[PDB]
Amino acid sequence: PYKVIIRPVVTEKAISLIEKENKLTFIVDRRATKQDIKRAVEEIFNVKVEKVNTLITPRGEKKAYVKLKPEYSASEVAARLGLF
Amino acid sequence: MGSGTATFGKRNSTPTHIRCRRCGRVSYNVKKGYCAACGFGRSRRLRKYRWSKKWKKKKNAH
Amino acid sequence: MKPSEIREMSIEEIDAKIRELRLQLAKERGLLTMGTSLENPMVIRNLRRDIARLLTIKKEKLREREKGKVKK
Amino acid sequence: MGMYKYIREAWKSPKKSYVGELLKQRMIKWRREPVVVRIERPTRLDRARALGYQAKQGYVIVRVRVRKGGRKRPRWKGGRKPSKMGQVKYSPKKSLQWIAEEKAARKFPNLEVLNSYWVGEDGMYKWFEVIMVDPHHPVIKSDPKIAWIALKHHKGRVFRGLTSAGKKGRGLRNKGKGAEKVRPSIRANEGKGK
Amino acid sequence: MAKPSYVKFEVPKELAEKALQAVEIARDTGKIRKGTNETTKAVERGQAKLVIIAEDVDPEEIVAHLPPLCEEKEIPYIYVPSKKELGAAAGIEVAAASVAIIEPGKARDLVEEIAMKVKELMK
RNA sequence: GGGGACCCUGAGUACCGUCGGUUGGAUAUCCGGCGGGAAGCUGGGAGGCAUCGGCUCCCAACCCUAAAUACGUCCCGAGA
RNA sequence: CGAGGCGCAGGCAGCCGUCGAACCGGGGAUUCCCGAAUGGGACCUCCCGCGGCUUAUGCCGCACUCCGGGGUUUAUCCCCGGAGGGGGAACGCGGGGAAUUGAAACAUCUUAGUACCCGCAGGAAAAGAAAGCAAAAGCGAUGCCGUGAGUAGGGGCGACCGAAAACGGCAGAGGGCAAACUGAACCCCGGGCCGACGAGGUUCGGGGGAUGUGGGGUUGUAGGGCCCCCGUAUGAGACC
Repeated sequence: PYKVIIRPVVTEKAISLIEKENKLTFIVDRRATKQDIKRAVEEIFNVKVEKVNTLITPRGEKKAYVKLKPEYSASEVAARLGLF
Repeated sequence: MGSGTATFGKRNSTPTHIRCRRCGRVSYNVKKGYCAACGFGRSRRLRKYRWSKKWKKKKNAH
Repeated sequence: MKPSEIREMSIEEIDAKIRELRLQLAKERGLLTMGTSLENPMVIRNLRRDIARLLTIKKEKLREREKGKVKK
Repeated sequence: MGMYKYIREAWKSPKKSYVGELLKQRMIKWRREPVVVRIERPTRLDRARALGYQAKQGYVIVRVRVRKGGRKRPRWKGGRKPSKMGQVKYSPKKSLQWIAEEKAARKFPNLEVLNSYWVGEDGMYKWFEVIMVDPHHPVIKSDPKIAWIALKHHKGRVFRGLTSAGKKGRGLRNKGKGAEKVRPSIRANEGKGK
Repeated sequence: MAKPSYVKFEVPKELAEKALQAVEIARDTGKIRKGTNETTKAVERGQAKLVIIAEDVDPEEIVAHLPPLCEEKEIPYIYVPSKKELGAAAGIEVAAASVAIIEPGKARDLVEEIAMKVKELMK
């Protein structure tokens, strides 16, 4: 009922989270909570979220590190959005 | 206190004054819980005076 | 985008089209941050306005409907 | 003739006419009682009606206890010229009757002072009963004999003074001689009037 | 019993029931005045045979005058502990501090008795 | 409209006495405080000392009041 | 209004608009957090007790303090209704209240009820229909302006201080209680009928109300009560 996801960031750091760690990075709502980030992801990419870690940046935005279950890989999601 | 001002001054380090929840100026003294500028914490009212201070910014704004 | 096309939709269809619009907005902004290769300021500006429109049209309808019943 | 006049006149001398036993009996109860007490019902009804009293919903009477004697002036932060130095003979411009209306009005702020009267006094205190009515309830609004207070304008009347004690205190009681400097307002002449 | 100042004497409970019972017969048959002031006129006018007086009344002032006023007027008066009962006896929904029976009817023998009983209780 | 008691007709008030505040207010301002304290229109107050008489006026102690009069936030018009 | 726009802001790029934009008016949607900030505290964040609802997350409604009415072990403990607070450009009204200075010193006096401080209201306030005025003659609310008059008057009778009545004007408006005499005839809330679903009138369940709702009446008394005689609710507005 609210905008959840601001956008993907893609960087050299993003490739390290995606490849080794199986985790995806998002810029998300600046008033977030974990409970919400996990379920929202779960529905939208159609995936299983193991875990969410959050940090609110000194850029006035909040960055969310969402860990996927190693069945739903970071790489397949990553390709769809922020790459063609 | 008098001279030897350099030798003295290691406090200020500690802060007692901020951007205020109510006004936004630099005076919400964390220790008292009082804003010097606005008067928040102290009063339901905004600080305003005949001299003034508060008024002057407002007129200036107009 | 015209307000009319939006009104012809049902309330259920409006929800599903919002999710789709926002996800498209999310996807473009990721493309922009990566570095623009699309060069349309359009997509983000129009989607932002489009998203507003579906939601306003929608809230207003439910409000109308609810009032209709009460009278009748 | 009739019942009201007898009571009112009997209260006039509170020393005679069986008032004295009552005055003494109630006064122990009252010295005990807190400085502000809400009462559902009136005391000198006879006196209250003449001021304006009705018993419809939202009309209260309240006893305010106020100290005897004048003011006692604040201590100095500077120096003073010999006339201004004095502190022990200082007496207020506002009446003690007036001071009670305002006390009552601070305590209940959504209710407004119609009028007030004196319920008697001891060596340390005076009691005044203040008649308030609420100026927000439809109940008052409909009736046109008390509808005046209801208007938005009328709140805050007690401080400005428009009540009997407020008017008497202001020195608007004549329109002739001695009313040559209080016209039409005290501060229409900058504070001259009293 | 309770209520002082103008209450000189205690009316027993049995007297009070008889008085309250005469008051109900009195409204139906005869005439009655309900309320402090009417009772006041009724005594001044000379219309009233018996005035009845509630004990709990607060402030006392409303009430205070009626026993010595009544003494001059030759009207006998008798005391009721509760007001609500008195208003009720009078035939009304609310209480009354004072009521006056202005000329009874079929009560006349009872009221004359109540009147003698009170003088016999205390002059 | 006139016929009898005319309707009773506002209390700590009016007024007096003691201390201030204030005012131009003088003995003759107004307001408070402290003490005392009326009258039932068969009455009361007022006309710049007190009191008594005449004379003339007017009803305090309950309440409200448009409009004409203040301002410059705002708009417009104006400039030895 | 209507044929370009995309604020200040002339760029690059792209976009939108006759299913009529930008723009202008009126109305409506969304309107974070803090703030009188009201559930509690805070360094603009955080926690929490109920109740509604979706399977859950999600989401919706609530508990500071008066008044008005209930609920009940009447624990004064909780529920429904209405309100308060704070702000505001100056002005206004009511309270608290200086000194430098002047008097070539200075204490009374002066500054001055000024500066400054508290309470509070509105779009104007206040005052306001005489317990007035007092050229004794003549007037019939009150502001305000001119004037009276730098007059009377006050004051180390020094310095200074300082009206009003009246006049000419302006704008104009008069009304309500308490009581006498009546005494529940009454008011508030909800529902219906009758009526253009309105005004009004009627009825039905509660609450307020004799410590008196309501009717009468108000400078001056009209006999106020009770009478009479004649027009006599005849007659005719005036108001919504």
